[PDB]
Amino acid sequence: PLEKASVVSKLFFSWTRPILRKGYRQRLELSDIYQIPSVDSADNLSEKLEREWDRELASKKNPKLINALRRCFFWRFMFYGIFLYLGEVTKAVQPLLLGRIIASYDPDNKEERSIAIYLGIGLCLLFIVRTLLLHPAIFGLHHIGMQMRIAMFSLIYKKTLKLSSRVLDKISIGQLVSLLSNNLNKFDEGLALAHFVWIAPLQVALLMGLIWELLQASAFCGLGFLIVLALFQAGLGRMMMKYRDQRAGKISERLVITSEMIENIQSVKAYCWEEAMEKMIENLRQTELKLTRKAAYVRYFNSSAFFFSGFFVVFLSVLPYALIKGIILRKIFTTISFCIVLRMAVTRQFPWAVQTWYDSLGAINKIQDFLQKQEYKTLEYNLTTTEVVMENVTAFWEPVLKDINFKIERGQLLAVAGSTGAGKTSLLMVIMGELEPSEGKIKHSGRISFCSQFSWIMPGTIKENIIFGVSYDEYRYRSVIKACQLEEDISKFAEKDNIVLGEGGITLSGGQRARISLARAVYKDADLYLLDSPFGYLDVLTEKEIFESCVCKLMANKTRILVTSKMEHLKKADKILILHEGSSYFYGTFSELQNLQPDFSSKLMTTWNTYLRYITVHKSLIFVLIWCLVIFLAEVAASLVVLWLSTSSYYVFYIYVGVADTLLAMGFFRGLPLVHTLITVSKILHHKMLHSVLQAPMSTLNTLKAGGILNRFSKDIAILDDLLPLTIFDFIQLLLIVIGAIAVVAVLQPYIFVATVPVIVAFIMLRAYFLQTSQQLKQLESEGRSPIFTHLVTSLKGLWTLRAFGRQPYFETLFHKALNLHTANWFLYLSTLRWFQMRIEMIFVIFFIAVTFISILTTGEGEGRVGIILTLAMNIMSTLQWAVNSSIDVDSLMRSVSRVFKFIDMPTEGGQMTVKDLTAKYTEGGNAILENISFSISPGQRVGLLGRTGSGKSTLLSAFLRLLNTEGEIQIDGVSWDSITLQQWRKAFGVIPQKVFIFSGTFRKNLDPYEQWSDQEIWKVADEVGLRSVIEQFPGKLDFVLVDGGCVLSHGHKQLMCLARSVLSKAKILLLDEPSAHLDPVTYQIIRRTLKQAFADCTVILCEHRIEAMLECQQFLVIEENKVRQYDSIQKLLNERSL
Repeated sequence: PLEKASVVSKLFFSWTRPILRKGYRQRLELSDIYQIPSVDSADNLSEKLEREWDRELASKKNPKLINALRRCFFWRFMFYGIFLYLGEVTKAVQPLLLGRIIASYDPDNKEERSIAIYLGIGLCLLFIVRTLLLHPAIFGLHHIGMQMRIAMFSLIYKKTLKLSSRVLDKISIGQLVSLLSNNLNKFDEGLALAHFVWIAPLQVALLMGLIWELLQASAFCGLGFLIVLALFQAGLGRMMMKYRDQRAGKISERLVITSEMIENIQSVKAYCWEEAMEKMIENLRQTELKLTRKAAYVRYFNSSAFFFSGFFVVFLSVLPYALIKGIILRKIFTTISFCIVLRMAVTRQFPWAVQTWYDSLGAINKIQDFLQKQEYKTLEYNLTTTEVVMENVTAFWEPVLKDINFKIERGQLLAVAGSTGAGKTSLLMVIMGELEPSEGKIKHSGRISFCSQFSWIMPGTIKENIIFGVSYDEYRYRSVIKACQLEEDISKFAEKDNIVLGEGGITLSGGQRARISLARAVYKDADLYLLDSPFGYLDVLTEKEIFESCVCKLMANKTRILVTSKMEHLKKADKILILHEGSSYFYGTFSELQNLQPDFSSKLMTTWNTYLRYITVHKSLIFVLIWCLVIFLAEVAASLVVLWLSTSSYYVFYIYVGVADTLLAMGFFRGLPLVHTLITVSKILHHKMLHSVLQAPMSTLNTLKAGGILNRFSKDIAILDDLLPLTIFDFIQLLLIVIGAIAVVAVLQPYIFVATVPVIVAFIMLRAYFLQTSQQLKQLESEGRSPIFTHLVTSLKGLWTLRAFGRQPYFETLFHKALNLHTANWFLYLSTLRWFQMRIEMIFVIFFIAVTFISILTTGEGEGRVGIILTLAMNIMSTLQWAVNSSIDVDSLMRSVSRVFKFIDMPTEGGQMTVKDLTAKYTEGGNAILENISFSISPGQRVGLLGRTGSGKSTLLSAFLRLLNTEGEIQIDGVSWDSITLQQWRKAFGVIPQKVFIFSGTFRKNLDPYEQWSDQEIWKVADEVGLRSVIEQFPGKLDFVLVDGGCVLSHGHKQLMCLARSVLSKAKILLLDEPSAHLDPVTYQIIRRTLKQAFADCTVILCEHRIEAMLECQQFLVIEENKVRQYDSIQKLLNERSL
């Protein structure tokens, strides 16, 4: 339903209370969330910018996108804007009324509590009015952010459909999906921070006047310090990027090893490289960590400077007043409350305004450059005659097809043939009109329909693909479905044919996708049917039956053009045109072809424990936090000791304890290694994680897909290493200052201690009440990201089919639904977040009112006791917001620690041979593929592995090395199964599989990861096995770096490399999996003619599909359902199974 509101509910955000009550109670659902307001809709947001950009494009010479984008949303932006300026100034007006409250308790006059309280109530109201001013004003800017963001993704979606192919030639597919993904986060939220460019100048200009001169340049010298501190932060900020930019080289060099690791785990297990590839990675870490620390240390200086500045910035400006003996107690307090506001504006707030403008404007320019590109103008086909006329049509891809001419009457078929990859598609691109001709004359009319070589199947049911635009006609649908022959495939889905397919179509067969492609092509009515290799992925017999029938049935008098290489159809066709690399043989008929080309014609015929588990896996981290706490307890006591009690020291000593930002704060001497410990924790976690990924069951591992493993191992631990250590220091620093400040206030005035307890419990109660929804809602934001990307990917695949049919309104209308689902979900996040930020200040203001009331009303004897509490209590809130704000970010990051602990917590496991009672399974208690198998192999025999072809030779090959669930008992010439552990057991075997493992390094390292083989014998073995030459045709000797995953080396070389690796291991038994299939006769001879003397007195097991391919194999093994038997020779086997 469409939501509504009242003046109160709109201000306070009441509608959150239902959804928080719902979310805290029951688990939420995507359908449960209510609809968007009628203003926020892609149909609205596109149309408004379309007309603005249209009139903008036609008027000026150089049309600005920023101008058109602003001109639509300029006014309400300012309307929301002014409310921020109205609040931001009142922060600076605030501490005047402080001065009067301090000025009340001085021995001058008999002025009553009235004079305090009548101001104090106004000062208390000033917070309530500012709370009501700001929180709507910030929400409006976020709300405009949606109008800015949603319209742009919808607008560029028009352009991406209407590109030229000349642009599509340039592979900017990653560059586009990168261009989209980055934009949303930076552009939407940051529109609030962009408004402070003109606020801060007026803020500092007002704050200049508030700082009274006192015969000196007090404000200018005070600011002049802090601008150099800002320049120092900018300077540290500059070199911070260099460490990222430099370290970005190593992380990629590390990632490539882990990517190759996760793909080929079975090889690493087979060869048993546990100690080899831990040190290899950890050496790549050991350097990177040392750089990573320096990136953190500068950030620590950057952060700590902000907390330390507060003392220096005031103290440097105050002492100049003493130059003409300026001494006063009241005026030194109010300057703190003036200066911290100045610091907030210039140091932290204003640089974000400079950052976000520069960051946003460049992004607005980036898409504007992409928007103005060459577009595909859809040509007309409304001319008379309805005959496809061409004259001298020729072009370039980047004369590609010269001498092109044919004239088809309505009825006749055109047969196209030639060499593959010689413009055979490119002709149909010119006939469609996507790729324009460089010269010639094209004149074809009538409606066009296209059938692609690539299988195009969109997300959804097969029904939507078959119908696709045109209305339902059942009697024609019966002939179409009968023609294309899907009813058999439908009847398999006995209930109904509404299987929800996605991108590509992994479930249905490559033929069935082509049948759907043909069905979609032949369903629609059109005057020209372009068939670009429909019958590609289909078996000849079933292909011929459909092909020969449909050609007769469909073509009653329909104009068709087919790109093919099937002779019978060429003979049955009306006219033929055979091409040869942009040079035609002839024009006409097969009858002419038999005369003109006789040779060619004749040739074809959050968990609370994870905090404890994270914090208690490192000793030094326990000591440093205790050392932080003991000093925190030590200093906060010293404050009480001081506050228990020329005179330029005594009266000026108040400021240091008064500015809690410097007093209650850590630094270089006693809070530096807190980060250092956190950096070591990630290294310790990584070390164990990587070790726990290896040493695990293959059944448990292989069930988890690789993309999840690689991504969680690469992306998350980097965030855990980089971002997580700062937010902890921020959280601790911001906690300590608040808990320290609230204590020392409560020590002096004891009745505040009663007022704290309802406030402290409310924070913990309300935050825990708030989180339950937020995380659950943000879960739907992450999931609801994918529908847009998955739709935008698929739409790019079937571009020509979309253009040819002309179904762009359908895709555009469907695309809006993907936006609306995301906006409906995302918009609710700001509304809940606003309510939390609304209430959190209302929890504070009642505490502040209570502290102010009780302090003013009760009998305060001293003059400082009034000022200190008021000065601390006034300026604290800014930190209190950051403290509660940070914990949510810390908790959200710390959510991803558990998933690493899931990876840590997973479990850890003569040439004669005799197998007995072997039973193996894929998953634990799964399908028994091998069942009670028992057989023997004699010592020093070449064995032929045979059985049920297609049942699976790899599954049996996995059972030897033990890469699945296994049961039974196997021995190698009386050697036991249980005795040698599964790591050391594999030392006996030697596999030469289809895949071969390739390091990103040296041939010295490839042959010997343990580095315990001498070069003499490596070279002597390399001579025997036959690597001598190819090793010697490279730079160095064995030191050549194998870049790009072994591009230079062919298969045969990888076979020799894998062979040499085995020969150096003195393996007894060897397993050969398809040598002759991938390799070529010369390589097969080159391998086999050295392999036999290399393993003359060794056991060999060859597996082949061809029976004659294992003629040399002496022993034979037959495999079958519940039986395995050892045959002595060909005469035993060949006659028994066959005859």
